[PDB]
Amino acid sequence: MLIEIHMIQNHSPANLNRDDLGAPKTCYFGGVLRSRISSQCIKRSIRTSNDFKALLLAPDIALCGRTVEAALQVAHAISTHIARPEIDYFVAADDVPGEDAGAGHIGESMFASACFYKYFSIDWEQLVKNLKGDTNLAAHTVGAFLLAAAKTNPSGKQNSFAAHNYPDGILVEFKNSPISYANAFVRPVSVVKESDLVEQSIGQLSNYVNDIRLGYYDEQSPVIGFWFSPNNRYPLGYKHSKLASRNIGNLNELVGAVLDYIGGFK
Amino acid sequence: MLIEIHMIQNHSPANLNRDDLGAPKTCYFGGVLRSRISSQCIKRSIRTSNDFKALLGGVRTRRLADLIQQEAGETECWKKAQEILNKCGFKNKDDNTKMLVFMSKDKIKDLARIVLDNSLGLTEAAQQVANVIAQATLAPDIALCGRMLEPNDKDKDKKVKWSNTTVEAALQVAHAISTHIARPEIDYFVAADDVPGEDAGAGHIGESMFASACFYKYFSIDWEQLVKNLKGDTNLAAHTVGAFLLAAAKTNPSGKQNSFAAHNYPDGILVEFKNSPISYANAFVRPVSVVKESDLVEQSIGQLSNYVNDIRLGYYDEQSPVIGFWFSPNNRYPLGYKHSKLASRNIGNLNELVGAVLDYIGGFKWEEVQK
Amino acid sequence: APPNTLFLRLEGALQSWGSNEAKFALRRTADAPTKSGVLGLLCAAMGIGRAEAADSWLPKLANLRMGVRIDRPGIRWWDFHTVGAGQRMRMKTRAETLLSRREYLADASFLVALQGEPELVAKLSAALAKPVWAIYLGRKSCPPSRPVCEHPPGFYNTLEEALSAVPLQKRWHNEPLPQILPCVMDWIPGYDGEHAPDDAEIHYDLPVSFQPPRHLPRFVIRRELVVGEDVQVSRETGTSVWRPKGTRADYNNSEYKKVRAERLVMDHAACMVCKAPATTVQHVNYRRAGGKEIPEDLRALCRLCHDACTMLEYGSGMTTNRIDPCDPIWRERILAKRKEIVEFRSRGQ
Amino acid sequence: NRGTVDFIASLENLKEGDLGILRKLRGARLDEKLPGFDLFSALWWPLRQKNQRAPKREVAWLIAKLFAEFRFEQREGATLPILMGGICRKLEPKKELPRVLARFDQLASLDIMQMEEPLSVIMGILRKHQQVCLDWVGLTDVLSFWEQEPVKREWSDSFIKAYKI
Amino acid sequence: LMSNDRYTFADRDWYSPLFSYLHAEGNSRQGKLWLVGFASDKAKSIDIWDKIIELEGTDTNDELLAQLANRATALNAMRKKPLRGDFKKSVGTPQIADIIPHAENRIAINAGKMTENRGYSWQDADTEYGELLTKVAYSLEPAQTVDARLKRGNFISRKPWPII
Ligand SMILES: [Zn+2]
Repeated sequence: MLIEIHMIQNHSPANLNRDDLGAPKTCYFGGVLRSRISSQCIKRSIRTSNDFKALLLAPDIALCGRTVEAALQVAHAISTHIARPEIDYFVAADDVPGEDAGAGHIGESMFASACFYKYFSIDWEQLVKNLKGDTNLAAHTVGAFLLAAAKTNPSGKQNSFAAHNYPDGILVEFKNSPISYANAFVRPVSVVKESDLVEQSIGQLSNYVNDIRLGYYDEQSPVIGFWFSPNNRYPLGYKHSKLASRNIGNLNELVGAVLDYIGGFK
Repeated sequence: MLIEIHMIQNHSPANLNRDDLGAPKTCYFGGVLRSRISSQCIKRSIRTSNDFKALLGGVRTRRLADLIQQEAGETECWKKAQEILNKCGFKNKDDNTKMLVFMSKDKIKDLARIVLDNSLGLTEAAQQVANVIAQATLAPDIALCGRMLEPNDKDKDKKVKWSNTTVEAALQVAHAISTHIARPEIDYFVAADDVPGEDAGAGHIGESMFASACFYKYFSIDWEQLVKNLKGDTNLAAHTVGAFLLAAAKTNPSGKQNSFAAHNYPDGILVEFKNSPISYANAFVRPVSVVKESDLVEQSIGQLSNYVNDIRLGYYDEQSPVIGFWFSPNNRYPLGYKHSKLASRNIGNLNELVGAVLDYIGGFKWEEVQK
Repeated sequence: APPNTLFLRLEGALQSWGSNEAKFALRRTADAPTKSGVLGLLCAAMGIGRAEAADSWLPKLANLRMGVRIDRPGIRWWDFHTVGAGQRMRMKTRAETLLSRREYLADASFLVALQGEPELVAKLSAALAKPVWAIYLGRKSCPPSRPVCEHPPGFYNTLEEALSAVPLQKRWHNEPLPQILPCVMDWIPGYDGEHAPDDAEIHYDLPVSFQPPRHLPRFVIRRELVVGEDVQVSRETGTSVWRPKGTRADYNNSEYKKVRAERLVMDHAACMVCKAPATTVQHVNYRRAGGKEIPEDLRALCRLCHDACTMLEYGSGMTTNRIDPCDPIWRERILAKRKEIVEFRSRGQ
Repeated sequence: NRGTVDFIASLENLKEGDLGILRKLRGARLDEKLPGFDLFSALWWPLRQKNQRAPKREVAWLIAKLFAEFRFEQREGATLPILMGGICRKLEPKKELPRVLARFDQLASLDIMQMEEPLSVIMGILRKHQQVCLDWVGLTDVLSFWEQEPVKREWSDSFIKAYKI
Repeated sequence: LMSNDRYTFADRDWYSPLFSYLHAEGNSRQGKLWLVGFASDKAKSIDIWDKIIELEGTDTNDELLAQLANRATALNAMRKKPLRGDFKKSVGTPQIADIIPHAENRIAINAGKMTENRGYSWQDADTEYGELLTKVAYSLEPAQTVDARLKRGNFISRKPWPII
């Protein structure tokens, strides 16, 4: 069996990932241009976090990489809407007066705000064979990664923009065949006065999950999923024949529920 | 330990920050256009304020030879100082080098001492000069903002290899986004001639741009990195924190303020002590509209309180409780008329807020640390 | 007629089937799924390791005949990629940064037909129903967005009819479709035409091992298909862009016509504000209207108080919530509206 | 869109007394000056009962107030961007055109609740050049679906097409 | 692999040596050009690639051949053009550099016709950027006003200019 985490996270205007020219990294989807965060950036920011390291054959070598093959799988963070890069015109100042009101430096930097969709995958069999039959430590490191990935962000240009946002929707599912839900945002999300950017993204995710539940995923095997938003801020498919098996309003409760499903450990 | 300050501030019609074309700076947040104030503008306006004057111990200049001459008095050493500055990989373009140099103002006397005497040779003195600029980091503004300096390599003296000349920032400042939609406005101005003539025309005709908005400001201070930046000076670090709070609360950017004079105070300050930084900028993903039953600032504060409640209830951890203070002048604006529980202490005086912040930080008193 | 071929749907947001000409820090890609790549995907789905693949599995599966039809060509997108930034790198060690530039395919979809032994296809499909390991599209940062085990196996004769069998699935209704779909298929000798035509080109994706990776060339030809004649355009599933529910409105409805009667009974046929005999009922808390009507949030009202409350709601804001009597607030404004209605409304209308 | 047609026709059928009543209520709410509330309720309520569709209340109120202030003969084929482009083409191309174009482009940024004065300046510029017609039905239909991106796209494209020729 | 101030990454450097080789006894009219390309900088190997080109003959002039042989600096002028008043110390529009390799590769399918100039041309190849530049303009100018549409219209016109 396989565990899959889908994540919706809006960010304040910043530049969390750059390239050789300073522009935010982008990609192409749905016929339009979307903002992107490269997968290795997310994996590095998760791995080298001090709070993560102070929390938990080594558990990081078992989960991540160094034939030791990692059970972790981080996909590129596509955006659920058309990218909107912007230029900020900065001017440096001199504290010493001169013959004119010169600057000292003149230039332009780039920034962009986006609502990213993140996909994660953990192979339970590879994880338990990596630690030679141990299960409690496997559940412990799964929970540690869940808290870390829920409470971390890249450090790119964070001394000037400080985009320390938090996720607004998490969906943890158990199934065999790996399918991601990037096809939900093939149509880019366009805002309306009666909703938010996060609300419409979560609703479109719910619509895609409903459509695929009515389709391929027959009664061969049930699919167990858990949906989390802080203090039940956003519902994924209100009623809708219980598209999500649970609705959670605290990170600890979701971590405990996933742990109790995977092994019943606490 | 991190000290994070979230502020709500409604401004009068003004143009406190603008781009190359004169228009006020805007950004796209949540799919909606909001007004913006750049973080470097706020940082400079706090740094060069009157309430921070006792802590300004660093200069970011391009003309260092001019300072060398002005601190050496009357003995002519300006060409010599320019030459030694060129030898350590700085270049020279008509009395101003090609790069800005960040260095504490206390060390100009040492540079004058090395440049005055002819007892030492040239090139070795250049190396010595480097050893003064790589160690001139004991300033509050350098400690807060942070410095990085990479000199040239095509005109170095090959014996002037540099030490580590970087300082990690101890203060993170965000871009002040607006809580509602952007409403840019054009002011059509004319400029008349004091002397009558034949026609009725005026001297000049133009248009300026201005906008009024409610801004959400976010600041974060790392206490451990701050006291490491000043080498264990906890007293001076607390003095910097208190003076920074006073200056940030009581100062506005000086952009077009002789024509607009938007000297507006904040209507709400929330100061939290945490271990990991959290931004409440997602409180206004949905823009704030106006209802007749309330006003813009009260609605913004209510939205902020609702999102703070959501964040606290959805990310509660018994291992790290969070202690926060809410400040409004004479308790004019509480944290929403629905909870009365997200504010551990309600403060109506700014000085009492600063004193409580300092007492939580280290148990010091304000008047002890002001000197 | 047992099935003899297996179909693979390879479609994801990002894809990268690397080419032979990389050999360096310029990680390139091919325009179509290579044979060695899909073979490695199959071996990963069957739980066979790299060392175990080179003995029997790859020689067994190298006898199949493979053809790839292009559904969406995609766009080649590059990515600046640094390694060892702020950390040392292997070989002793060095404090240095490694620069590289990777290439991916974005918004692309391919159909792979792999004709072979019926037992091989059956076992392969059974393994692909529940893969042993996570299967990605070339690189580990490229998970598929559609199920690989989607199209059923079958029995056909040529690769062209096999690629004709599966319909082309359409995205959103406005989206146009490619008119000529290129197919890239393995050259078949037939033991009579022993020499390939001059248009046949060599690709270098016939694998032997994976840990000391070894490849051999193969002759590959490229033909085309016409959509509609060869592949029928499939219809999109029932879906839409998510819009917030705008509710409904219906009073003629008998259930509401009886809910209002229950309300007028329960508040004893009297107004809440002026305590006059009731006329209608105001529908506070407009959420759950039409099908989930609970006779609790409704509040009975007379004509003047209802008109005053509608005047207050039409002015100011208006959302899913309403203005609720029995609130100590809004009483003064309701009384002022009552005064204005009494002293200003003309019945001649 | 028959409900919008009935709304506009009923607006043209109005006498001068209630037209003055609406004229006195420019820039105001709906909760004060009861004759305005009664007149608007008489105008708008029968549309919902017969016709399943009906224009939005805020859009209808704005259209009624704008019609009261800026009485124009309703004529098919006289949309606001086309007339604005025709006016803009016969302008000085250096100073007046950027100003008037900025005043026009301000409109496609707000919501319905704040379009009154930015529309009233446009109707004032129209009345300055002595217009005698305006497509109230098309303007109402466009204002109804003002949150759809192709609506604004066609608005701007029609303006540019009328400007260029 | 860096796309510095004087270089913009576009891959497939086949366009460079088809001037010197096609000017001194390297012509046999019909044939297929094998064109091994190995690139290194000092004692550091960078890349190796190959490309066959089908040619039949049709001797042409030298102005178009020289312009095609200098395509590397024509693309770098396209990317490095901003909309503001800073001098050459600037990066221009970086989002164009992301779509440049795909358009270059799509043009590169007809290298023989480009070199022989019998069915392909520089102005013929400018249409390949036209569809790609439409999608970039929707992101750089995302407003729905008339002015933003005008800047989007002027942005699609950015075609590379041959100059040597
Ligand atoms: Zn009553």
